[PDB]
Amino acid sequence: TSFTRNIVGRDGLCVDVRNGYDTDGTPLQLWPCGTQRNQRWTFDSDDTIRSMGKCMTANGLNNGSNIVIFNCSTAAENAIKWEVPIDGSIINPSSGLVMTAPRAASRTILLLEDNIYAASQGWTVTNNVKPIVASIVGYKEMCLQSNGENNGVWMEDCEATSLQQQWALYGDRTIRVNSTRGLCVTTNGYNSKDLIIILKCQGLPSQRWFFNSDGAIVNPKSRLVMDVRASNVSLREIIIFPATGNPNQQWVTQVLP
Ligand SMILES: *[C@@H]1O[C@H](CO)[C@@H](O[C@@H]2O[C@H](CO)[C@@H](O[C@@H]3O[C@H](CO[C@H]4O[C@H](CO)[C@@H](O)[C@H](O)[C@@H]4O)[C@@H](O)[C@H](O[C@H]4O[C@H](CO)[C@@H](O)[C@H](O)[C@@H]4O)[C@@H]3O[C@@H]3OC[C@@H](O)[C@H](O)[C@H]3O)[C@H](O)[C@H]2NC(C)=O)[C@H](O[C@@H]2O[C@@H](C)[C@@H](O)[C@@H](O)[C@@H]2O)[C@H]1NC(C)=O
Ligand SMILES: *[C@@H]1O[C@H](CO)[C@@H](O[C@@H]2O[C@H](CO)[C@@H](O)[C@H](O)[C@H]2NC(C)=O)[C@H](O[C@@H]2O[C@@H](C)[C@@H](O)[C@@H](O)[C@@H]2O)[C@H]1NC(C)=O
Ligand SMILES: *[C@@H]1O[C@H](CO)[C@@H](O[C@@H]2O[C@H](CO)[C@@H](O)[C@H](O)[C@H]2NC(C)=O)[C@H](O)[C@H]1NC(C)=O
Ligand SMILES: *[C@@H]1O[C@H](CO)[C@@H](O)[C@H](O[C@@H]2O[C@@H](C)[C@@H](O)[C@@H](O)[C@@H]2O)[C@H]1NC(C)=O
Repeated sequence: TSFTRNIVGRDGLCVDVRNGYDTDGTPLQLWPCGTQRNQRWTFDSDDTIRSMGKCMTANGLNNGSNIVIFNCSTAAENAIKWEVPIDGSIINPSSGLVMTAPRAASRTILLLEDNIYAASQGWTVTNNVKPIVASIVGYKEMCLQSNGENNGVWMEDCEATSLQQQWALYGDRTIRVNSTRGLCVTTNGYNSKDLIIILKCQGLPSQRWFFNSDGAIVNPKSRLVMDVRASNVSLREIIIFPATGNPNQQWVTQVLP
């Protein structure tokens, strides 16, 4: 069984076989999303990921290796098999390494690296290649709000016209300021009680998030979750904290018109 999708990652750019060339060994790169065949990836039961009839292929199996296009039958079986874990990683199970966009720019070549749960290692397999713009509603049915670069995020009464309450949910599993998409919801550290702020997107593990099945927003590296500090909205502090199941750790996205 198979299905075809784009693969969206860092900065909303897509996995692209350079200029539609399919010569074995051509590096895969980031490029703005489109519908051309060199961004259309077919996922099959054999765990291959194919474009133009050739495979997404690990050029070697150690950290820092290139990912390239390659003839499926002549490439090593270990090099051409991939899985897609629920948290947005794309993993080569033979090596345990994960697909990585080591820099943000278009034309960045993609690498296989040790998983560090970086935003540079988050991907979304989808035909919708535009970020989803949403409100993020939490404790006391208030809305998460941005308050400028380098400042804390916090909760306020929802307002449909408030630009500061609008979030672009990018394919790399980042949560961006919708009006200023170079800025990311960022934990200022990986320890319990570290503050959530807005910082320039830099592909960091502190900028990667996962909306889990329990209503939590999880930072995969820390394992900790977004938390309205001390269940007190007047503190105007959102932190990471261990998952407790409490209402101050529950969030829902609401798509905006
Ligand atoms: C798993 O594989 C990963 C991908 O290869 C490894 O990550 C790389 O590790 C490289 C080091 O081995 C690292 O390269 C160096 O990066 C230095 C910093 O560059 C940044 O900052 C610069 C400003 O100061 C800026 O210009 C850059 O754009 C970067 O933002 C850089 O200074 C180093 O260059 C010095 O030394 C070289 C000599 O080798 C000089 O040529 C250079 O002028 C300068 O004097 C160096 O850059 C590399 O230089 C050689 C060139 O061929 C390379 O292309 C160039 O990158 C590189 O940044 C990262 N890449 C990524 C994606 O992170 C990873 O290594 C580890 O993790 C990194 C972050 C680092 O902490 C390493 O020490 C860790 O080992 C691998 N994992 C493991 C466990 O090995
Ligand atoms: C919830 O957050 C509020 C903002 O920090 C707290 O109010 C502040 O409490 C301070 C005590 O450390 C006190 O000096 C301040 O006067 C007060 N207000 C501001 C704007 O700083 C609040 O503290 C308690 O609850 C409210 C209802 C007030 O009665 C306070 O005086 C209480 O100490 C925080 N705590 C709770 C549990 O609500
Ligand atoms: C979120 O930000 C986006 C991107 O800036 C806004 O979408 C743009 O809006 C203008 C006016 O409608 C359009 O001309 C552009 O084509 C849009 N750009 C992109 C990149 O799609 C949008 O208004 C913002 N707010 C919401 C609720 O999405
Ligand atoms: C991968 O390499 C093998 C052997 O070196 C080629 O036979 C493949 O050729 C392709 O598949 C066969 C079925 C035939 O239709 C041929 O015309 C195709 O090009 C090659 N695979 C590709 C996609 O280049």
